[PDB]
Amino acid sequence: AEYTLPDLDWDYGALEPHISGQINELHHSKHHATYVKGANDAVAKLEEARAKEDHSAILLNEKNLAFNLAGHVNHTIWWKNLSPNGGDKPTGELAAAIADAFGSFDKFRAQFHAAATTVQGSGWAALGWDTLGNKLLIFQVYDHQTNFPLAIVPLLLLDMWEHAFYLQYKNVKVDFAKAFWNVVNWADVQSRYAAATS
Amino acid sequence: AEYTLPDLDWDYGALEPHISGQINELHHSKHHATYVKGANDAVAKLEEARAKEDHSAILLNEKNLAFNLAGHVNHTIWWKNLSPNGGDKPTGELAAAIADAFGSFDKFRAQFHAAATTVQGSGWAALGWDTLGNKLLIFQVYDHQTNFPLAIVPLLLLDMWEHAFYLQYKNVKVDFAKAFWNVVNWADVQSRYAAATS
Amino acid sequence: AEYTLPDLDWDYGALEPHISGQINELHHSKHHATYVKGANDAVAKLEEARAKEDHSAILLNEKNLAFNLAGHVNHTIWWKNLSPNGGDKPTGELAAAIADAFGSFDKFRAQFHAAATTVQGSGWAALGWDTLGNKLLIFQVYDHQTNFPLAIVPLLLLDMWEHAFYLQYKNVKVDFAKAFWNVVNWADVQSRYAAATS
Amino acid sequence: AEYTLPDLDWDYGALEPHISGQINELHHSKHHATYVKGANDAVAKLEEARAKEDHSAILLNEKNLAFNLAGHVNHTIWWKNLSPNGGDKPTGELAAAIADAFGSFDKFRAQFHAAATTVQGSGWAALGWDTLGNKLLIFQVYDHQTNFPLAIVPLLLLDMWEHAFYLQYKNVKVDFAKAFWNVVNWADVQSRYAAATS
Ligand SMILES: [Fe+3]
Ligand SMILES: [Fe+3]
Ligand SMILES: [Fe+3]
Ligand SMILES: [Fe+3]
Repeated sequence: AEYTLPDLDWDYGALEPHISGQINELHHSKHHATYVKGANDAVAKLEEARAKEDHSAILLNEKNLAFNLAGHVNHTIWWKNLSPNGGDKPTGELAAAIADAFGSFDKFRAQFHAAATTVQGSGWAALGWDTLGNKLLIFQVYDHQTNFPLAIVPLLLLDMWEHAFYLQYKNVKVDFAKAFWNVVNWADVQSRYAAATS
Repeated sequence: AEYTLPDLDWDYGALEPHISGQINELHHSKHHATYVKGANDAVAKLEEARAKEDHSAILLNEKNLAFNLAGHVNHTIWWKNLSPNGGDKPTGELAAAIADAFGSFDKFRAQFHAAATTVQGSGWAALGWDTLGNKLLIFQVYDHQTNFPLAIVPLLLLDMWEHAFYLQYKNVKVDFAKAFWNVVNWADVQSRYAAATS
Repeated sequence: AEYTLPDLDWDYGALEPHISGQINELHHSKHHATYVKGANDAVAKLEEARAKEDHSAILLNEKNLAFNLAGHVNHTIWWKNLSPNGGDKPTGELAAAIADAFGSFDKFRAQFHAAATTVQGSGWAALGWDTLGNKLLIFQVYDHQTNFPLAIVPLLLLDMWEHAFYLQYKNVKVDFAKAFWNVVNWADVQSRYAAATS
Repeated sequence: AEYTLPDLDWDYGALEPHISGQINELHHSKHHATYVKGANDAVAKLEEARAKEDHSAILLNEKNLAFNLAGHVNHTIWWKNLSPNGGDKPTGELAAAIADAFGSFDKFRAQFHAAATTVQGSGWAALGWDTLGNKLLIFQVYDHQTNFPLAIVPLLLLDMWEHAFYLQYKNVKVDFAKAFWNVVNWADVQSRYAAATS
């Protein structure tokens, strides 16, 4: 069926003071909803093109599909990766997986922090699992859909688009990237990891 | 372990006359091998950065990782999607899946053909499965890693980079895009689809 | 010599209420300054590479050069295109140039408004002059350096990166794109145009 | 008026054996002509949108305009930068300009060679003049329109898209990048430079 805006598992102001409730409400209710609507529209426009047998706008359609679907995919994961009862460090299989792939938790954190804070434009930092070579890798994503391979399964993501922190941290993106550690939902990341290696 | 260049399941000239053996040997033995080496190098450079605690080149490293890993992922699938005993049309669950998602096999073929022939630069046409909305979608990929969402599982891909057809078809990319139908390995696409919906 | 942060021709709060003084001070003193420093650094890193005869980081260097130099170029023009004693409509040669290239001033405004409000990520709307075909064209620029040809001379630009309006207009980018008309410095655009056609 | 395919100042096979006549004829008569037609079409589609007051396809239109106009601009310069009576080294003001901006002619050549051979996809190496900081810089351009600032004036360009060398050099792009030095038309580069600093 249609793409739908997911409900949050917590109240908008539940992440304060790391992420303000004013940001969570605009981010959720305005930005995310838009990508949901844009993905729904792109799918519909592609159905119409097929019906009318006219693909003169294929480049635009495939671009709208990709951009909005990725916005949609990315924020859906973001809301799940976040929690009021979060923070701390990972435990168990993930904790071992991460120390083995990055050296240590701290070494993973510094690479993820550098990937998140050096984007030249809108982007995200992403922890994903490569099915091909069976490794945990960090990716720096441009906008929502560029700079990563096909078939990677996302585990943890950090939204580095300006709207994610501007009202609260203004231009100091590093402070925002550091506060994030406090609200990560490791239960969720652990779960995704289990699925990905299954 | 390391990324490795896969072996082909057929002789280089087994796809003639649709794809020449001269192209398959350069494509496999030179282009693909390079991406394999580049992915192996990027992984190694990221290990070194972690060791020396220096991420001043993070943007370059994450870009090399993404580009080569995607080149690697993309060609690995390409070789499997191809066969001497191929062509014809899909059968069974896939055949029904495709008619249901695109209208008909022919309607799917025209959209894939338009996506493949309208790239403005290097790119590919890709048939993938969206886990989020549980739909089969076509994506137009730029280079190897741009213009699609995270977590999509690739089913069929058509290499539209110039090196894929230049020696044989020269600038007539449409003739190459049409000959491709003759060598598609539907057994492989079917298999990927089963896995993806499992 | 070195790239330098230009001085404004007006006080930070001189554009209120269309653009808040709080935005002008962060935008100028923090964002722009950064691009100035990044361009200065890239030029220096390229000199070092030449000296040590090592271009293993050429892709990174050319990317840093391009991104920061463009950020620098773009904001430098932005500050000049803005004025407290601005707004209204163009007059003279430009006014005729624009009606001739776009139909009418209003038709130019609607295209520029659509280009500015539909970017999928960070970007700008840009009015430039094509030396090759001697025409005035509108370009939609991605980030600071993508999606336009070489040798185009920029006349008017509208900053659509989130930091340009977020604190004041939040997600309502269209209201920001509409307020801009009130502070455009047509004297400046006219001047650039004369130079470009000279 | 309309964009038009320029005539060459030499016969297609005049650059042998560095660049084959078979490549020059496909490159000129097929690839370039296409960009000319695409630019002419984009300009026309934008006029229609203005007339019908409908900019629902603005993103596509501005992308087609940019891509084809840049293809057009880039190849037009390429044909001029090439000559049968070329090669050797620059002389006079340019020769001094280049040694001053890069160290030496050889140091300029190695950077340009690295920029040309490391593109990850279609691209070009470009020698341009920055009006803002009054410096000669090298840019690595992605496709035809990305990765450089507005207002730069192009002086020398090297086409690194596969179609530029594939038939002759196959995957050995470095040999092609080295043969180019033999056919550069320094008279042309000198001329552009004079204009740019005027
Ligand atoms: Fe966001
Ligand atoms: Fe290929
Ligand atoms: Fe800005
Ligand atoms: Fe070319």
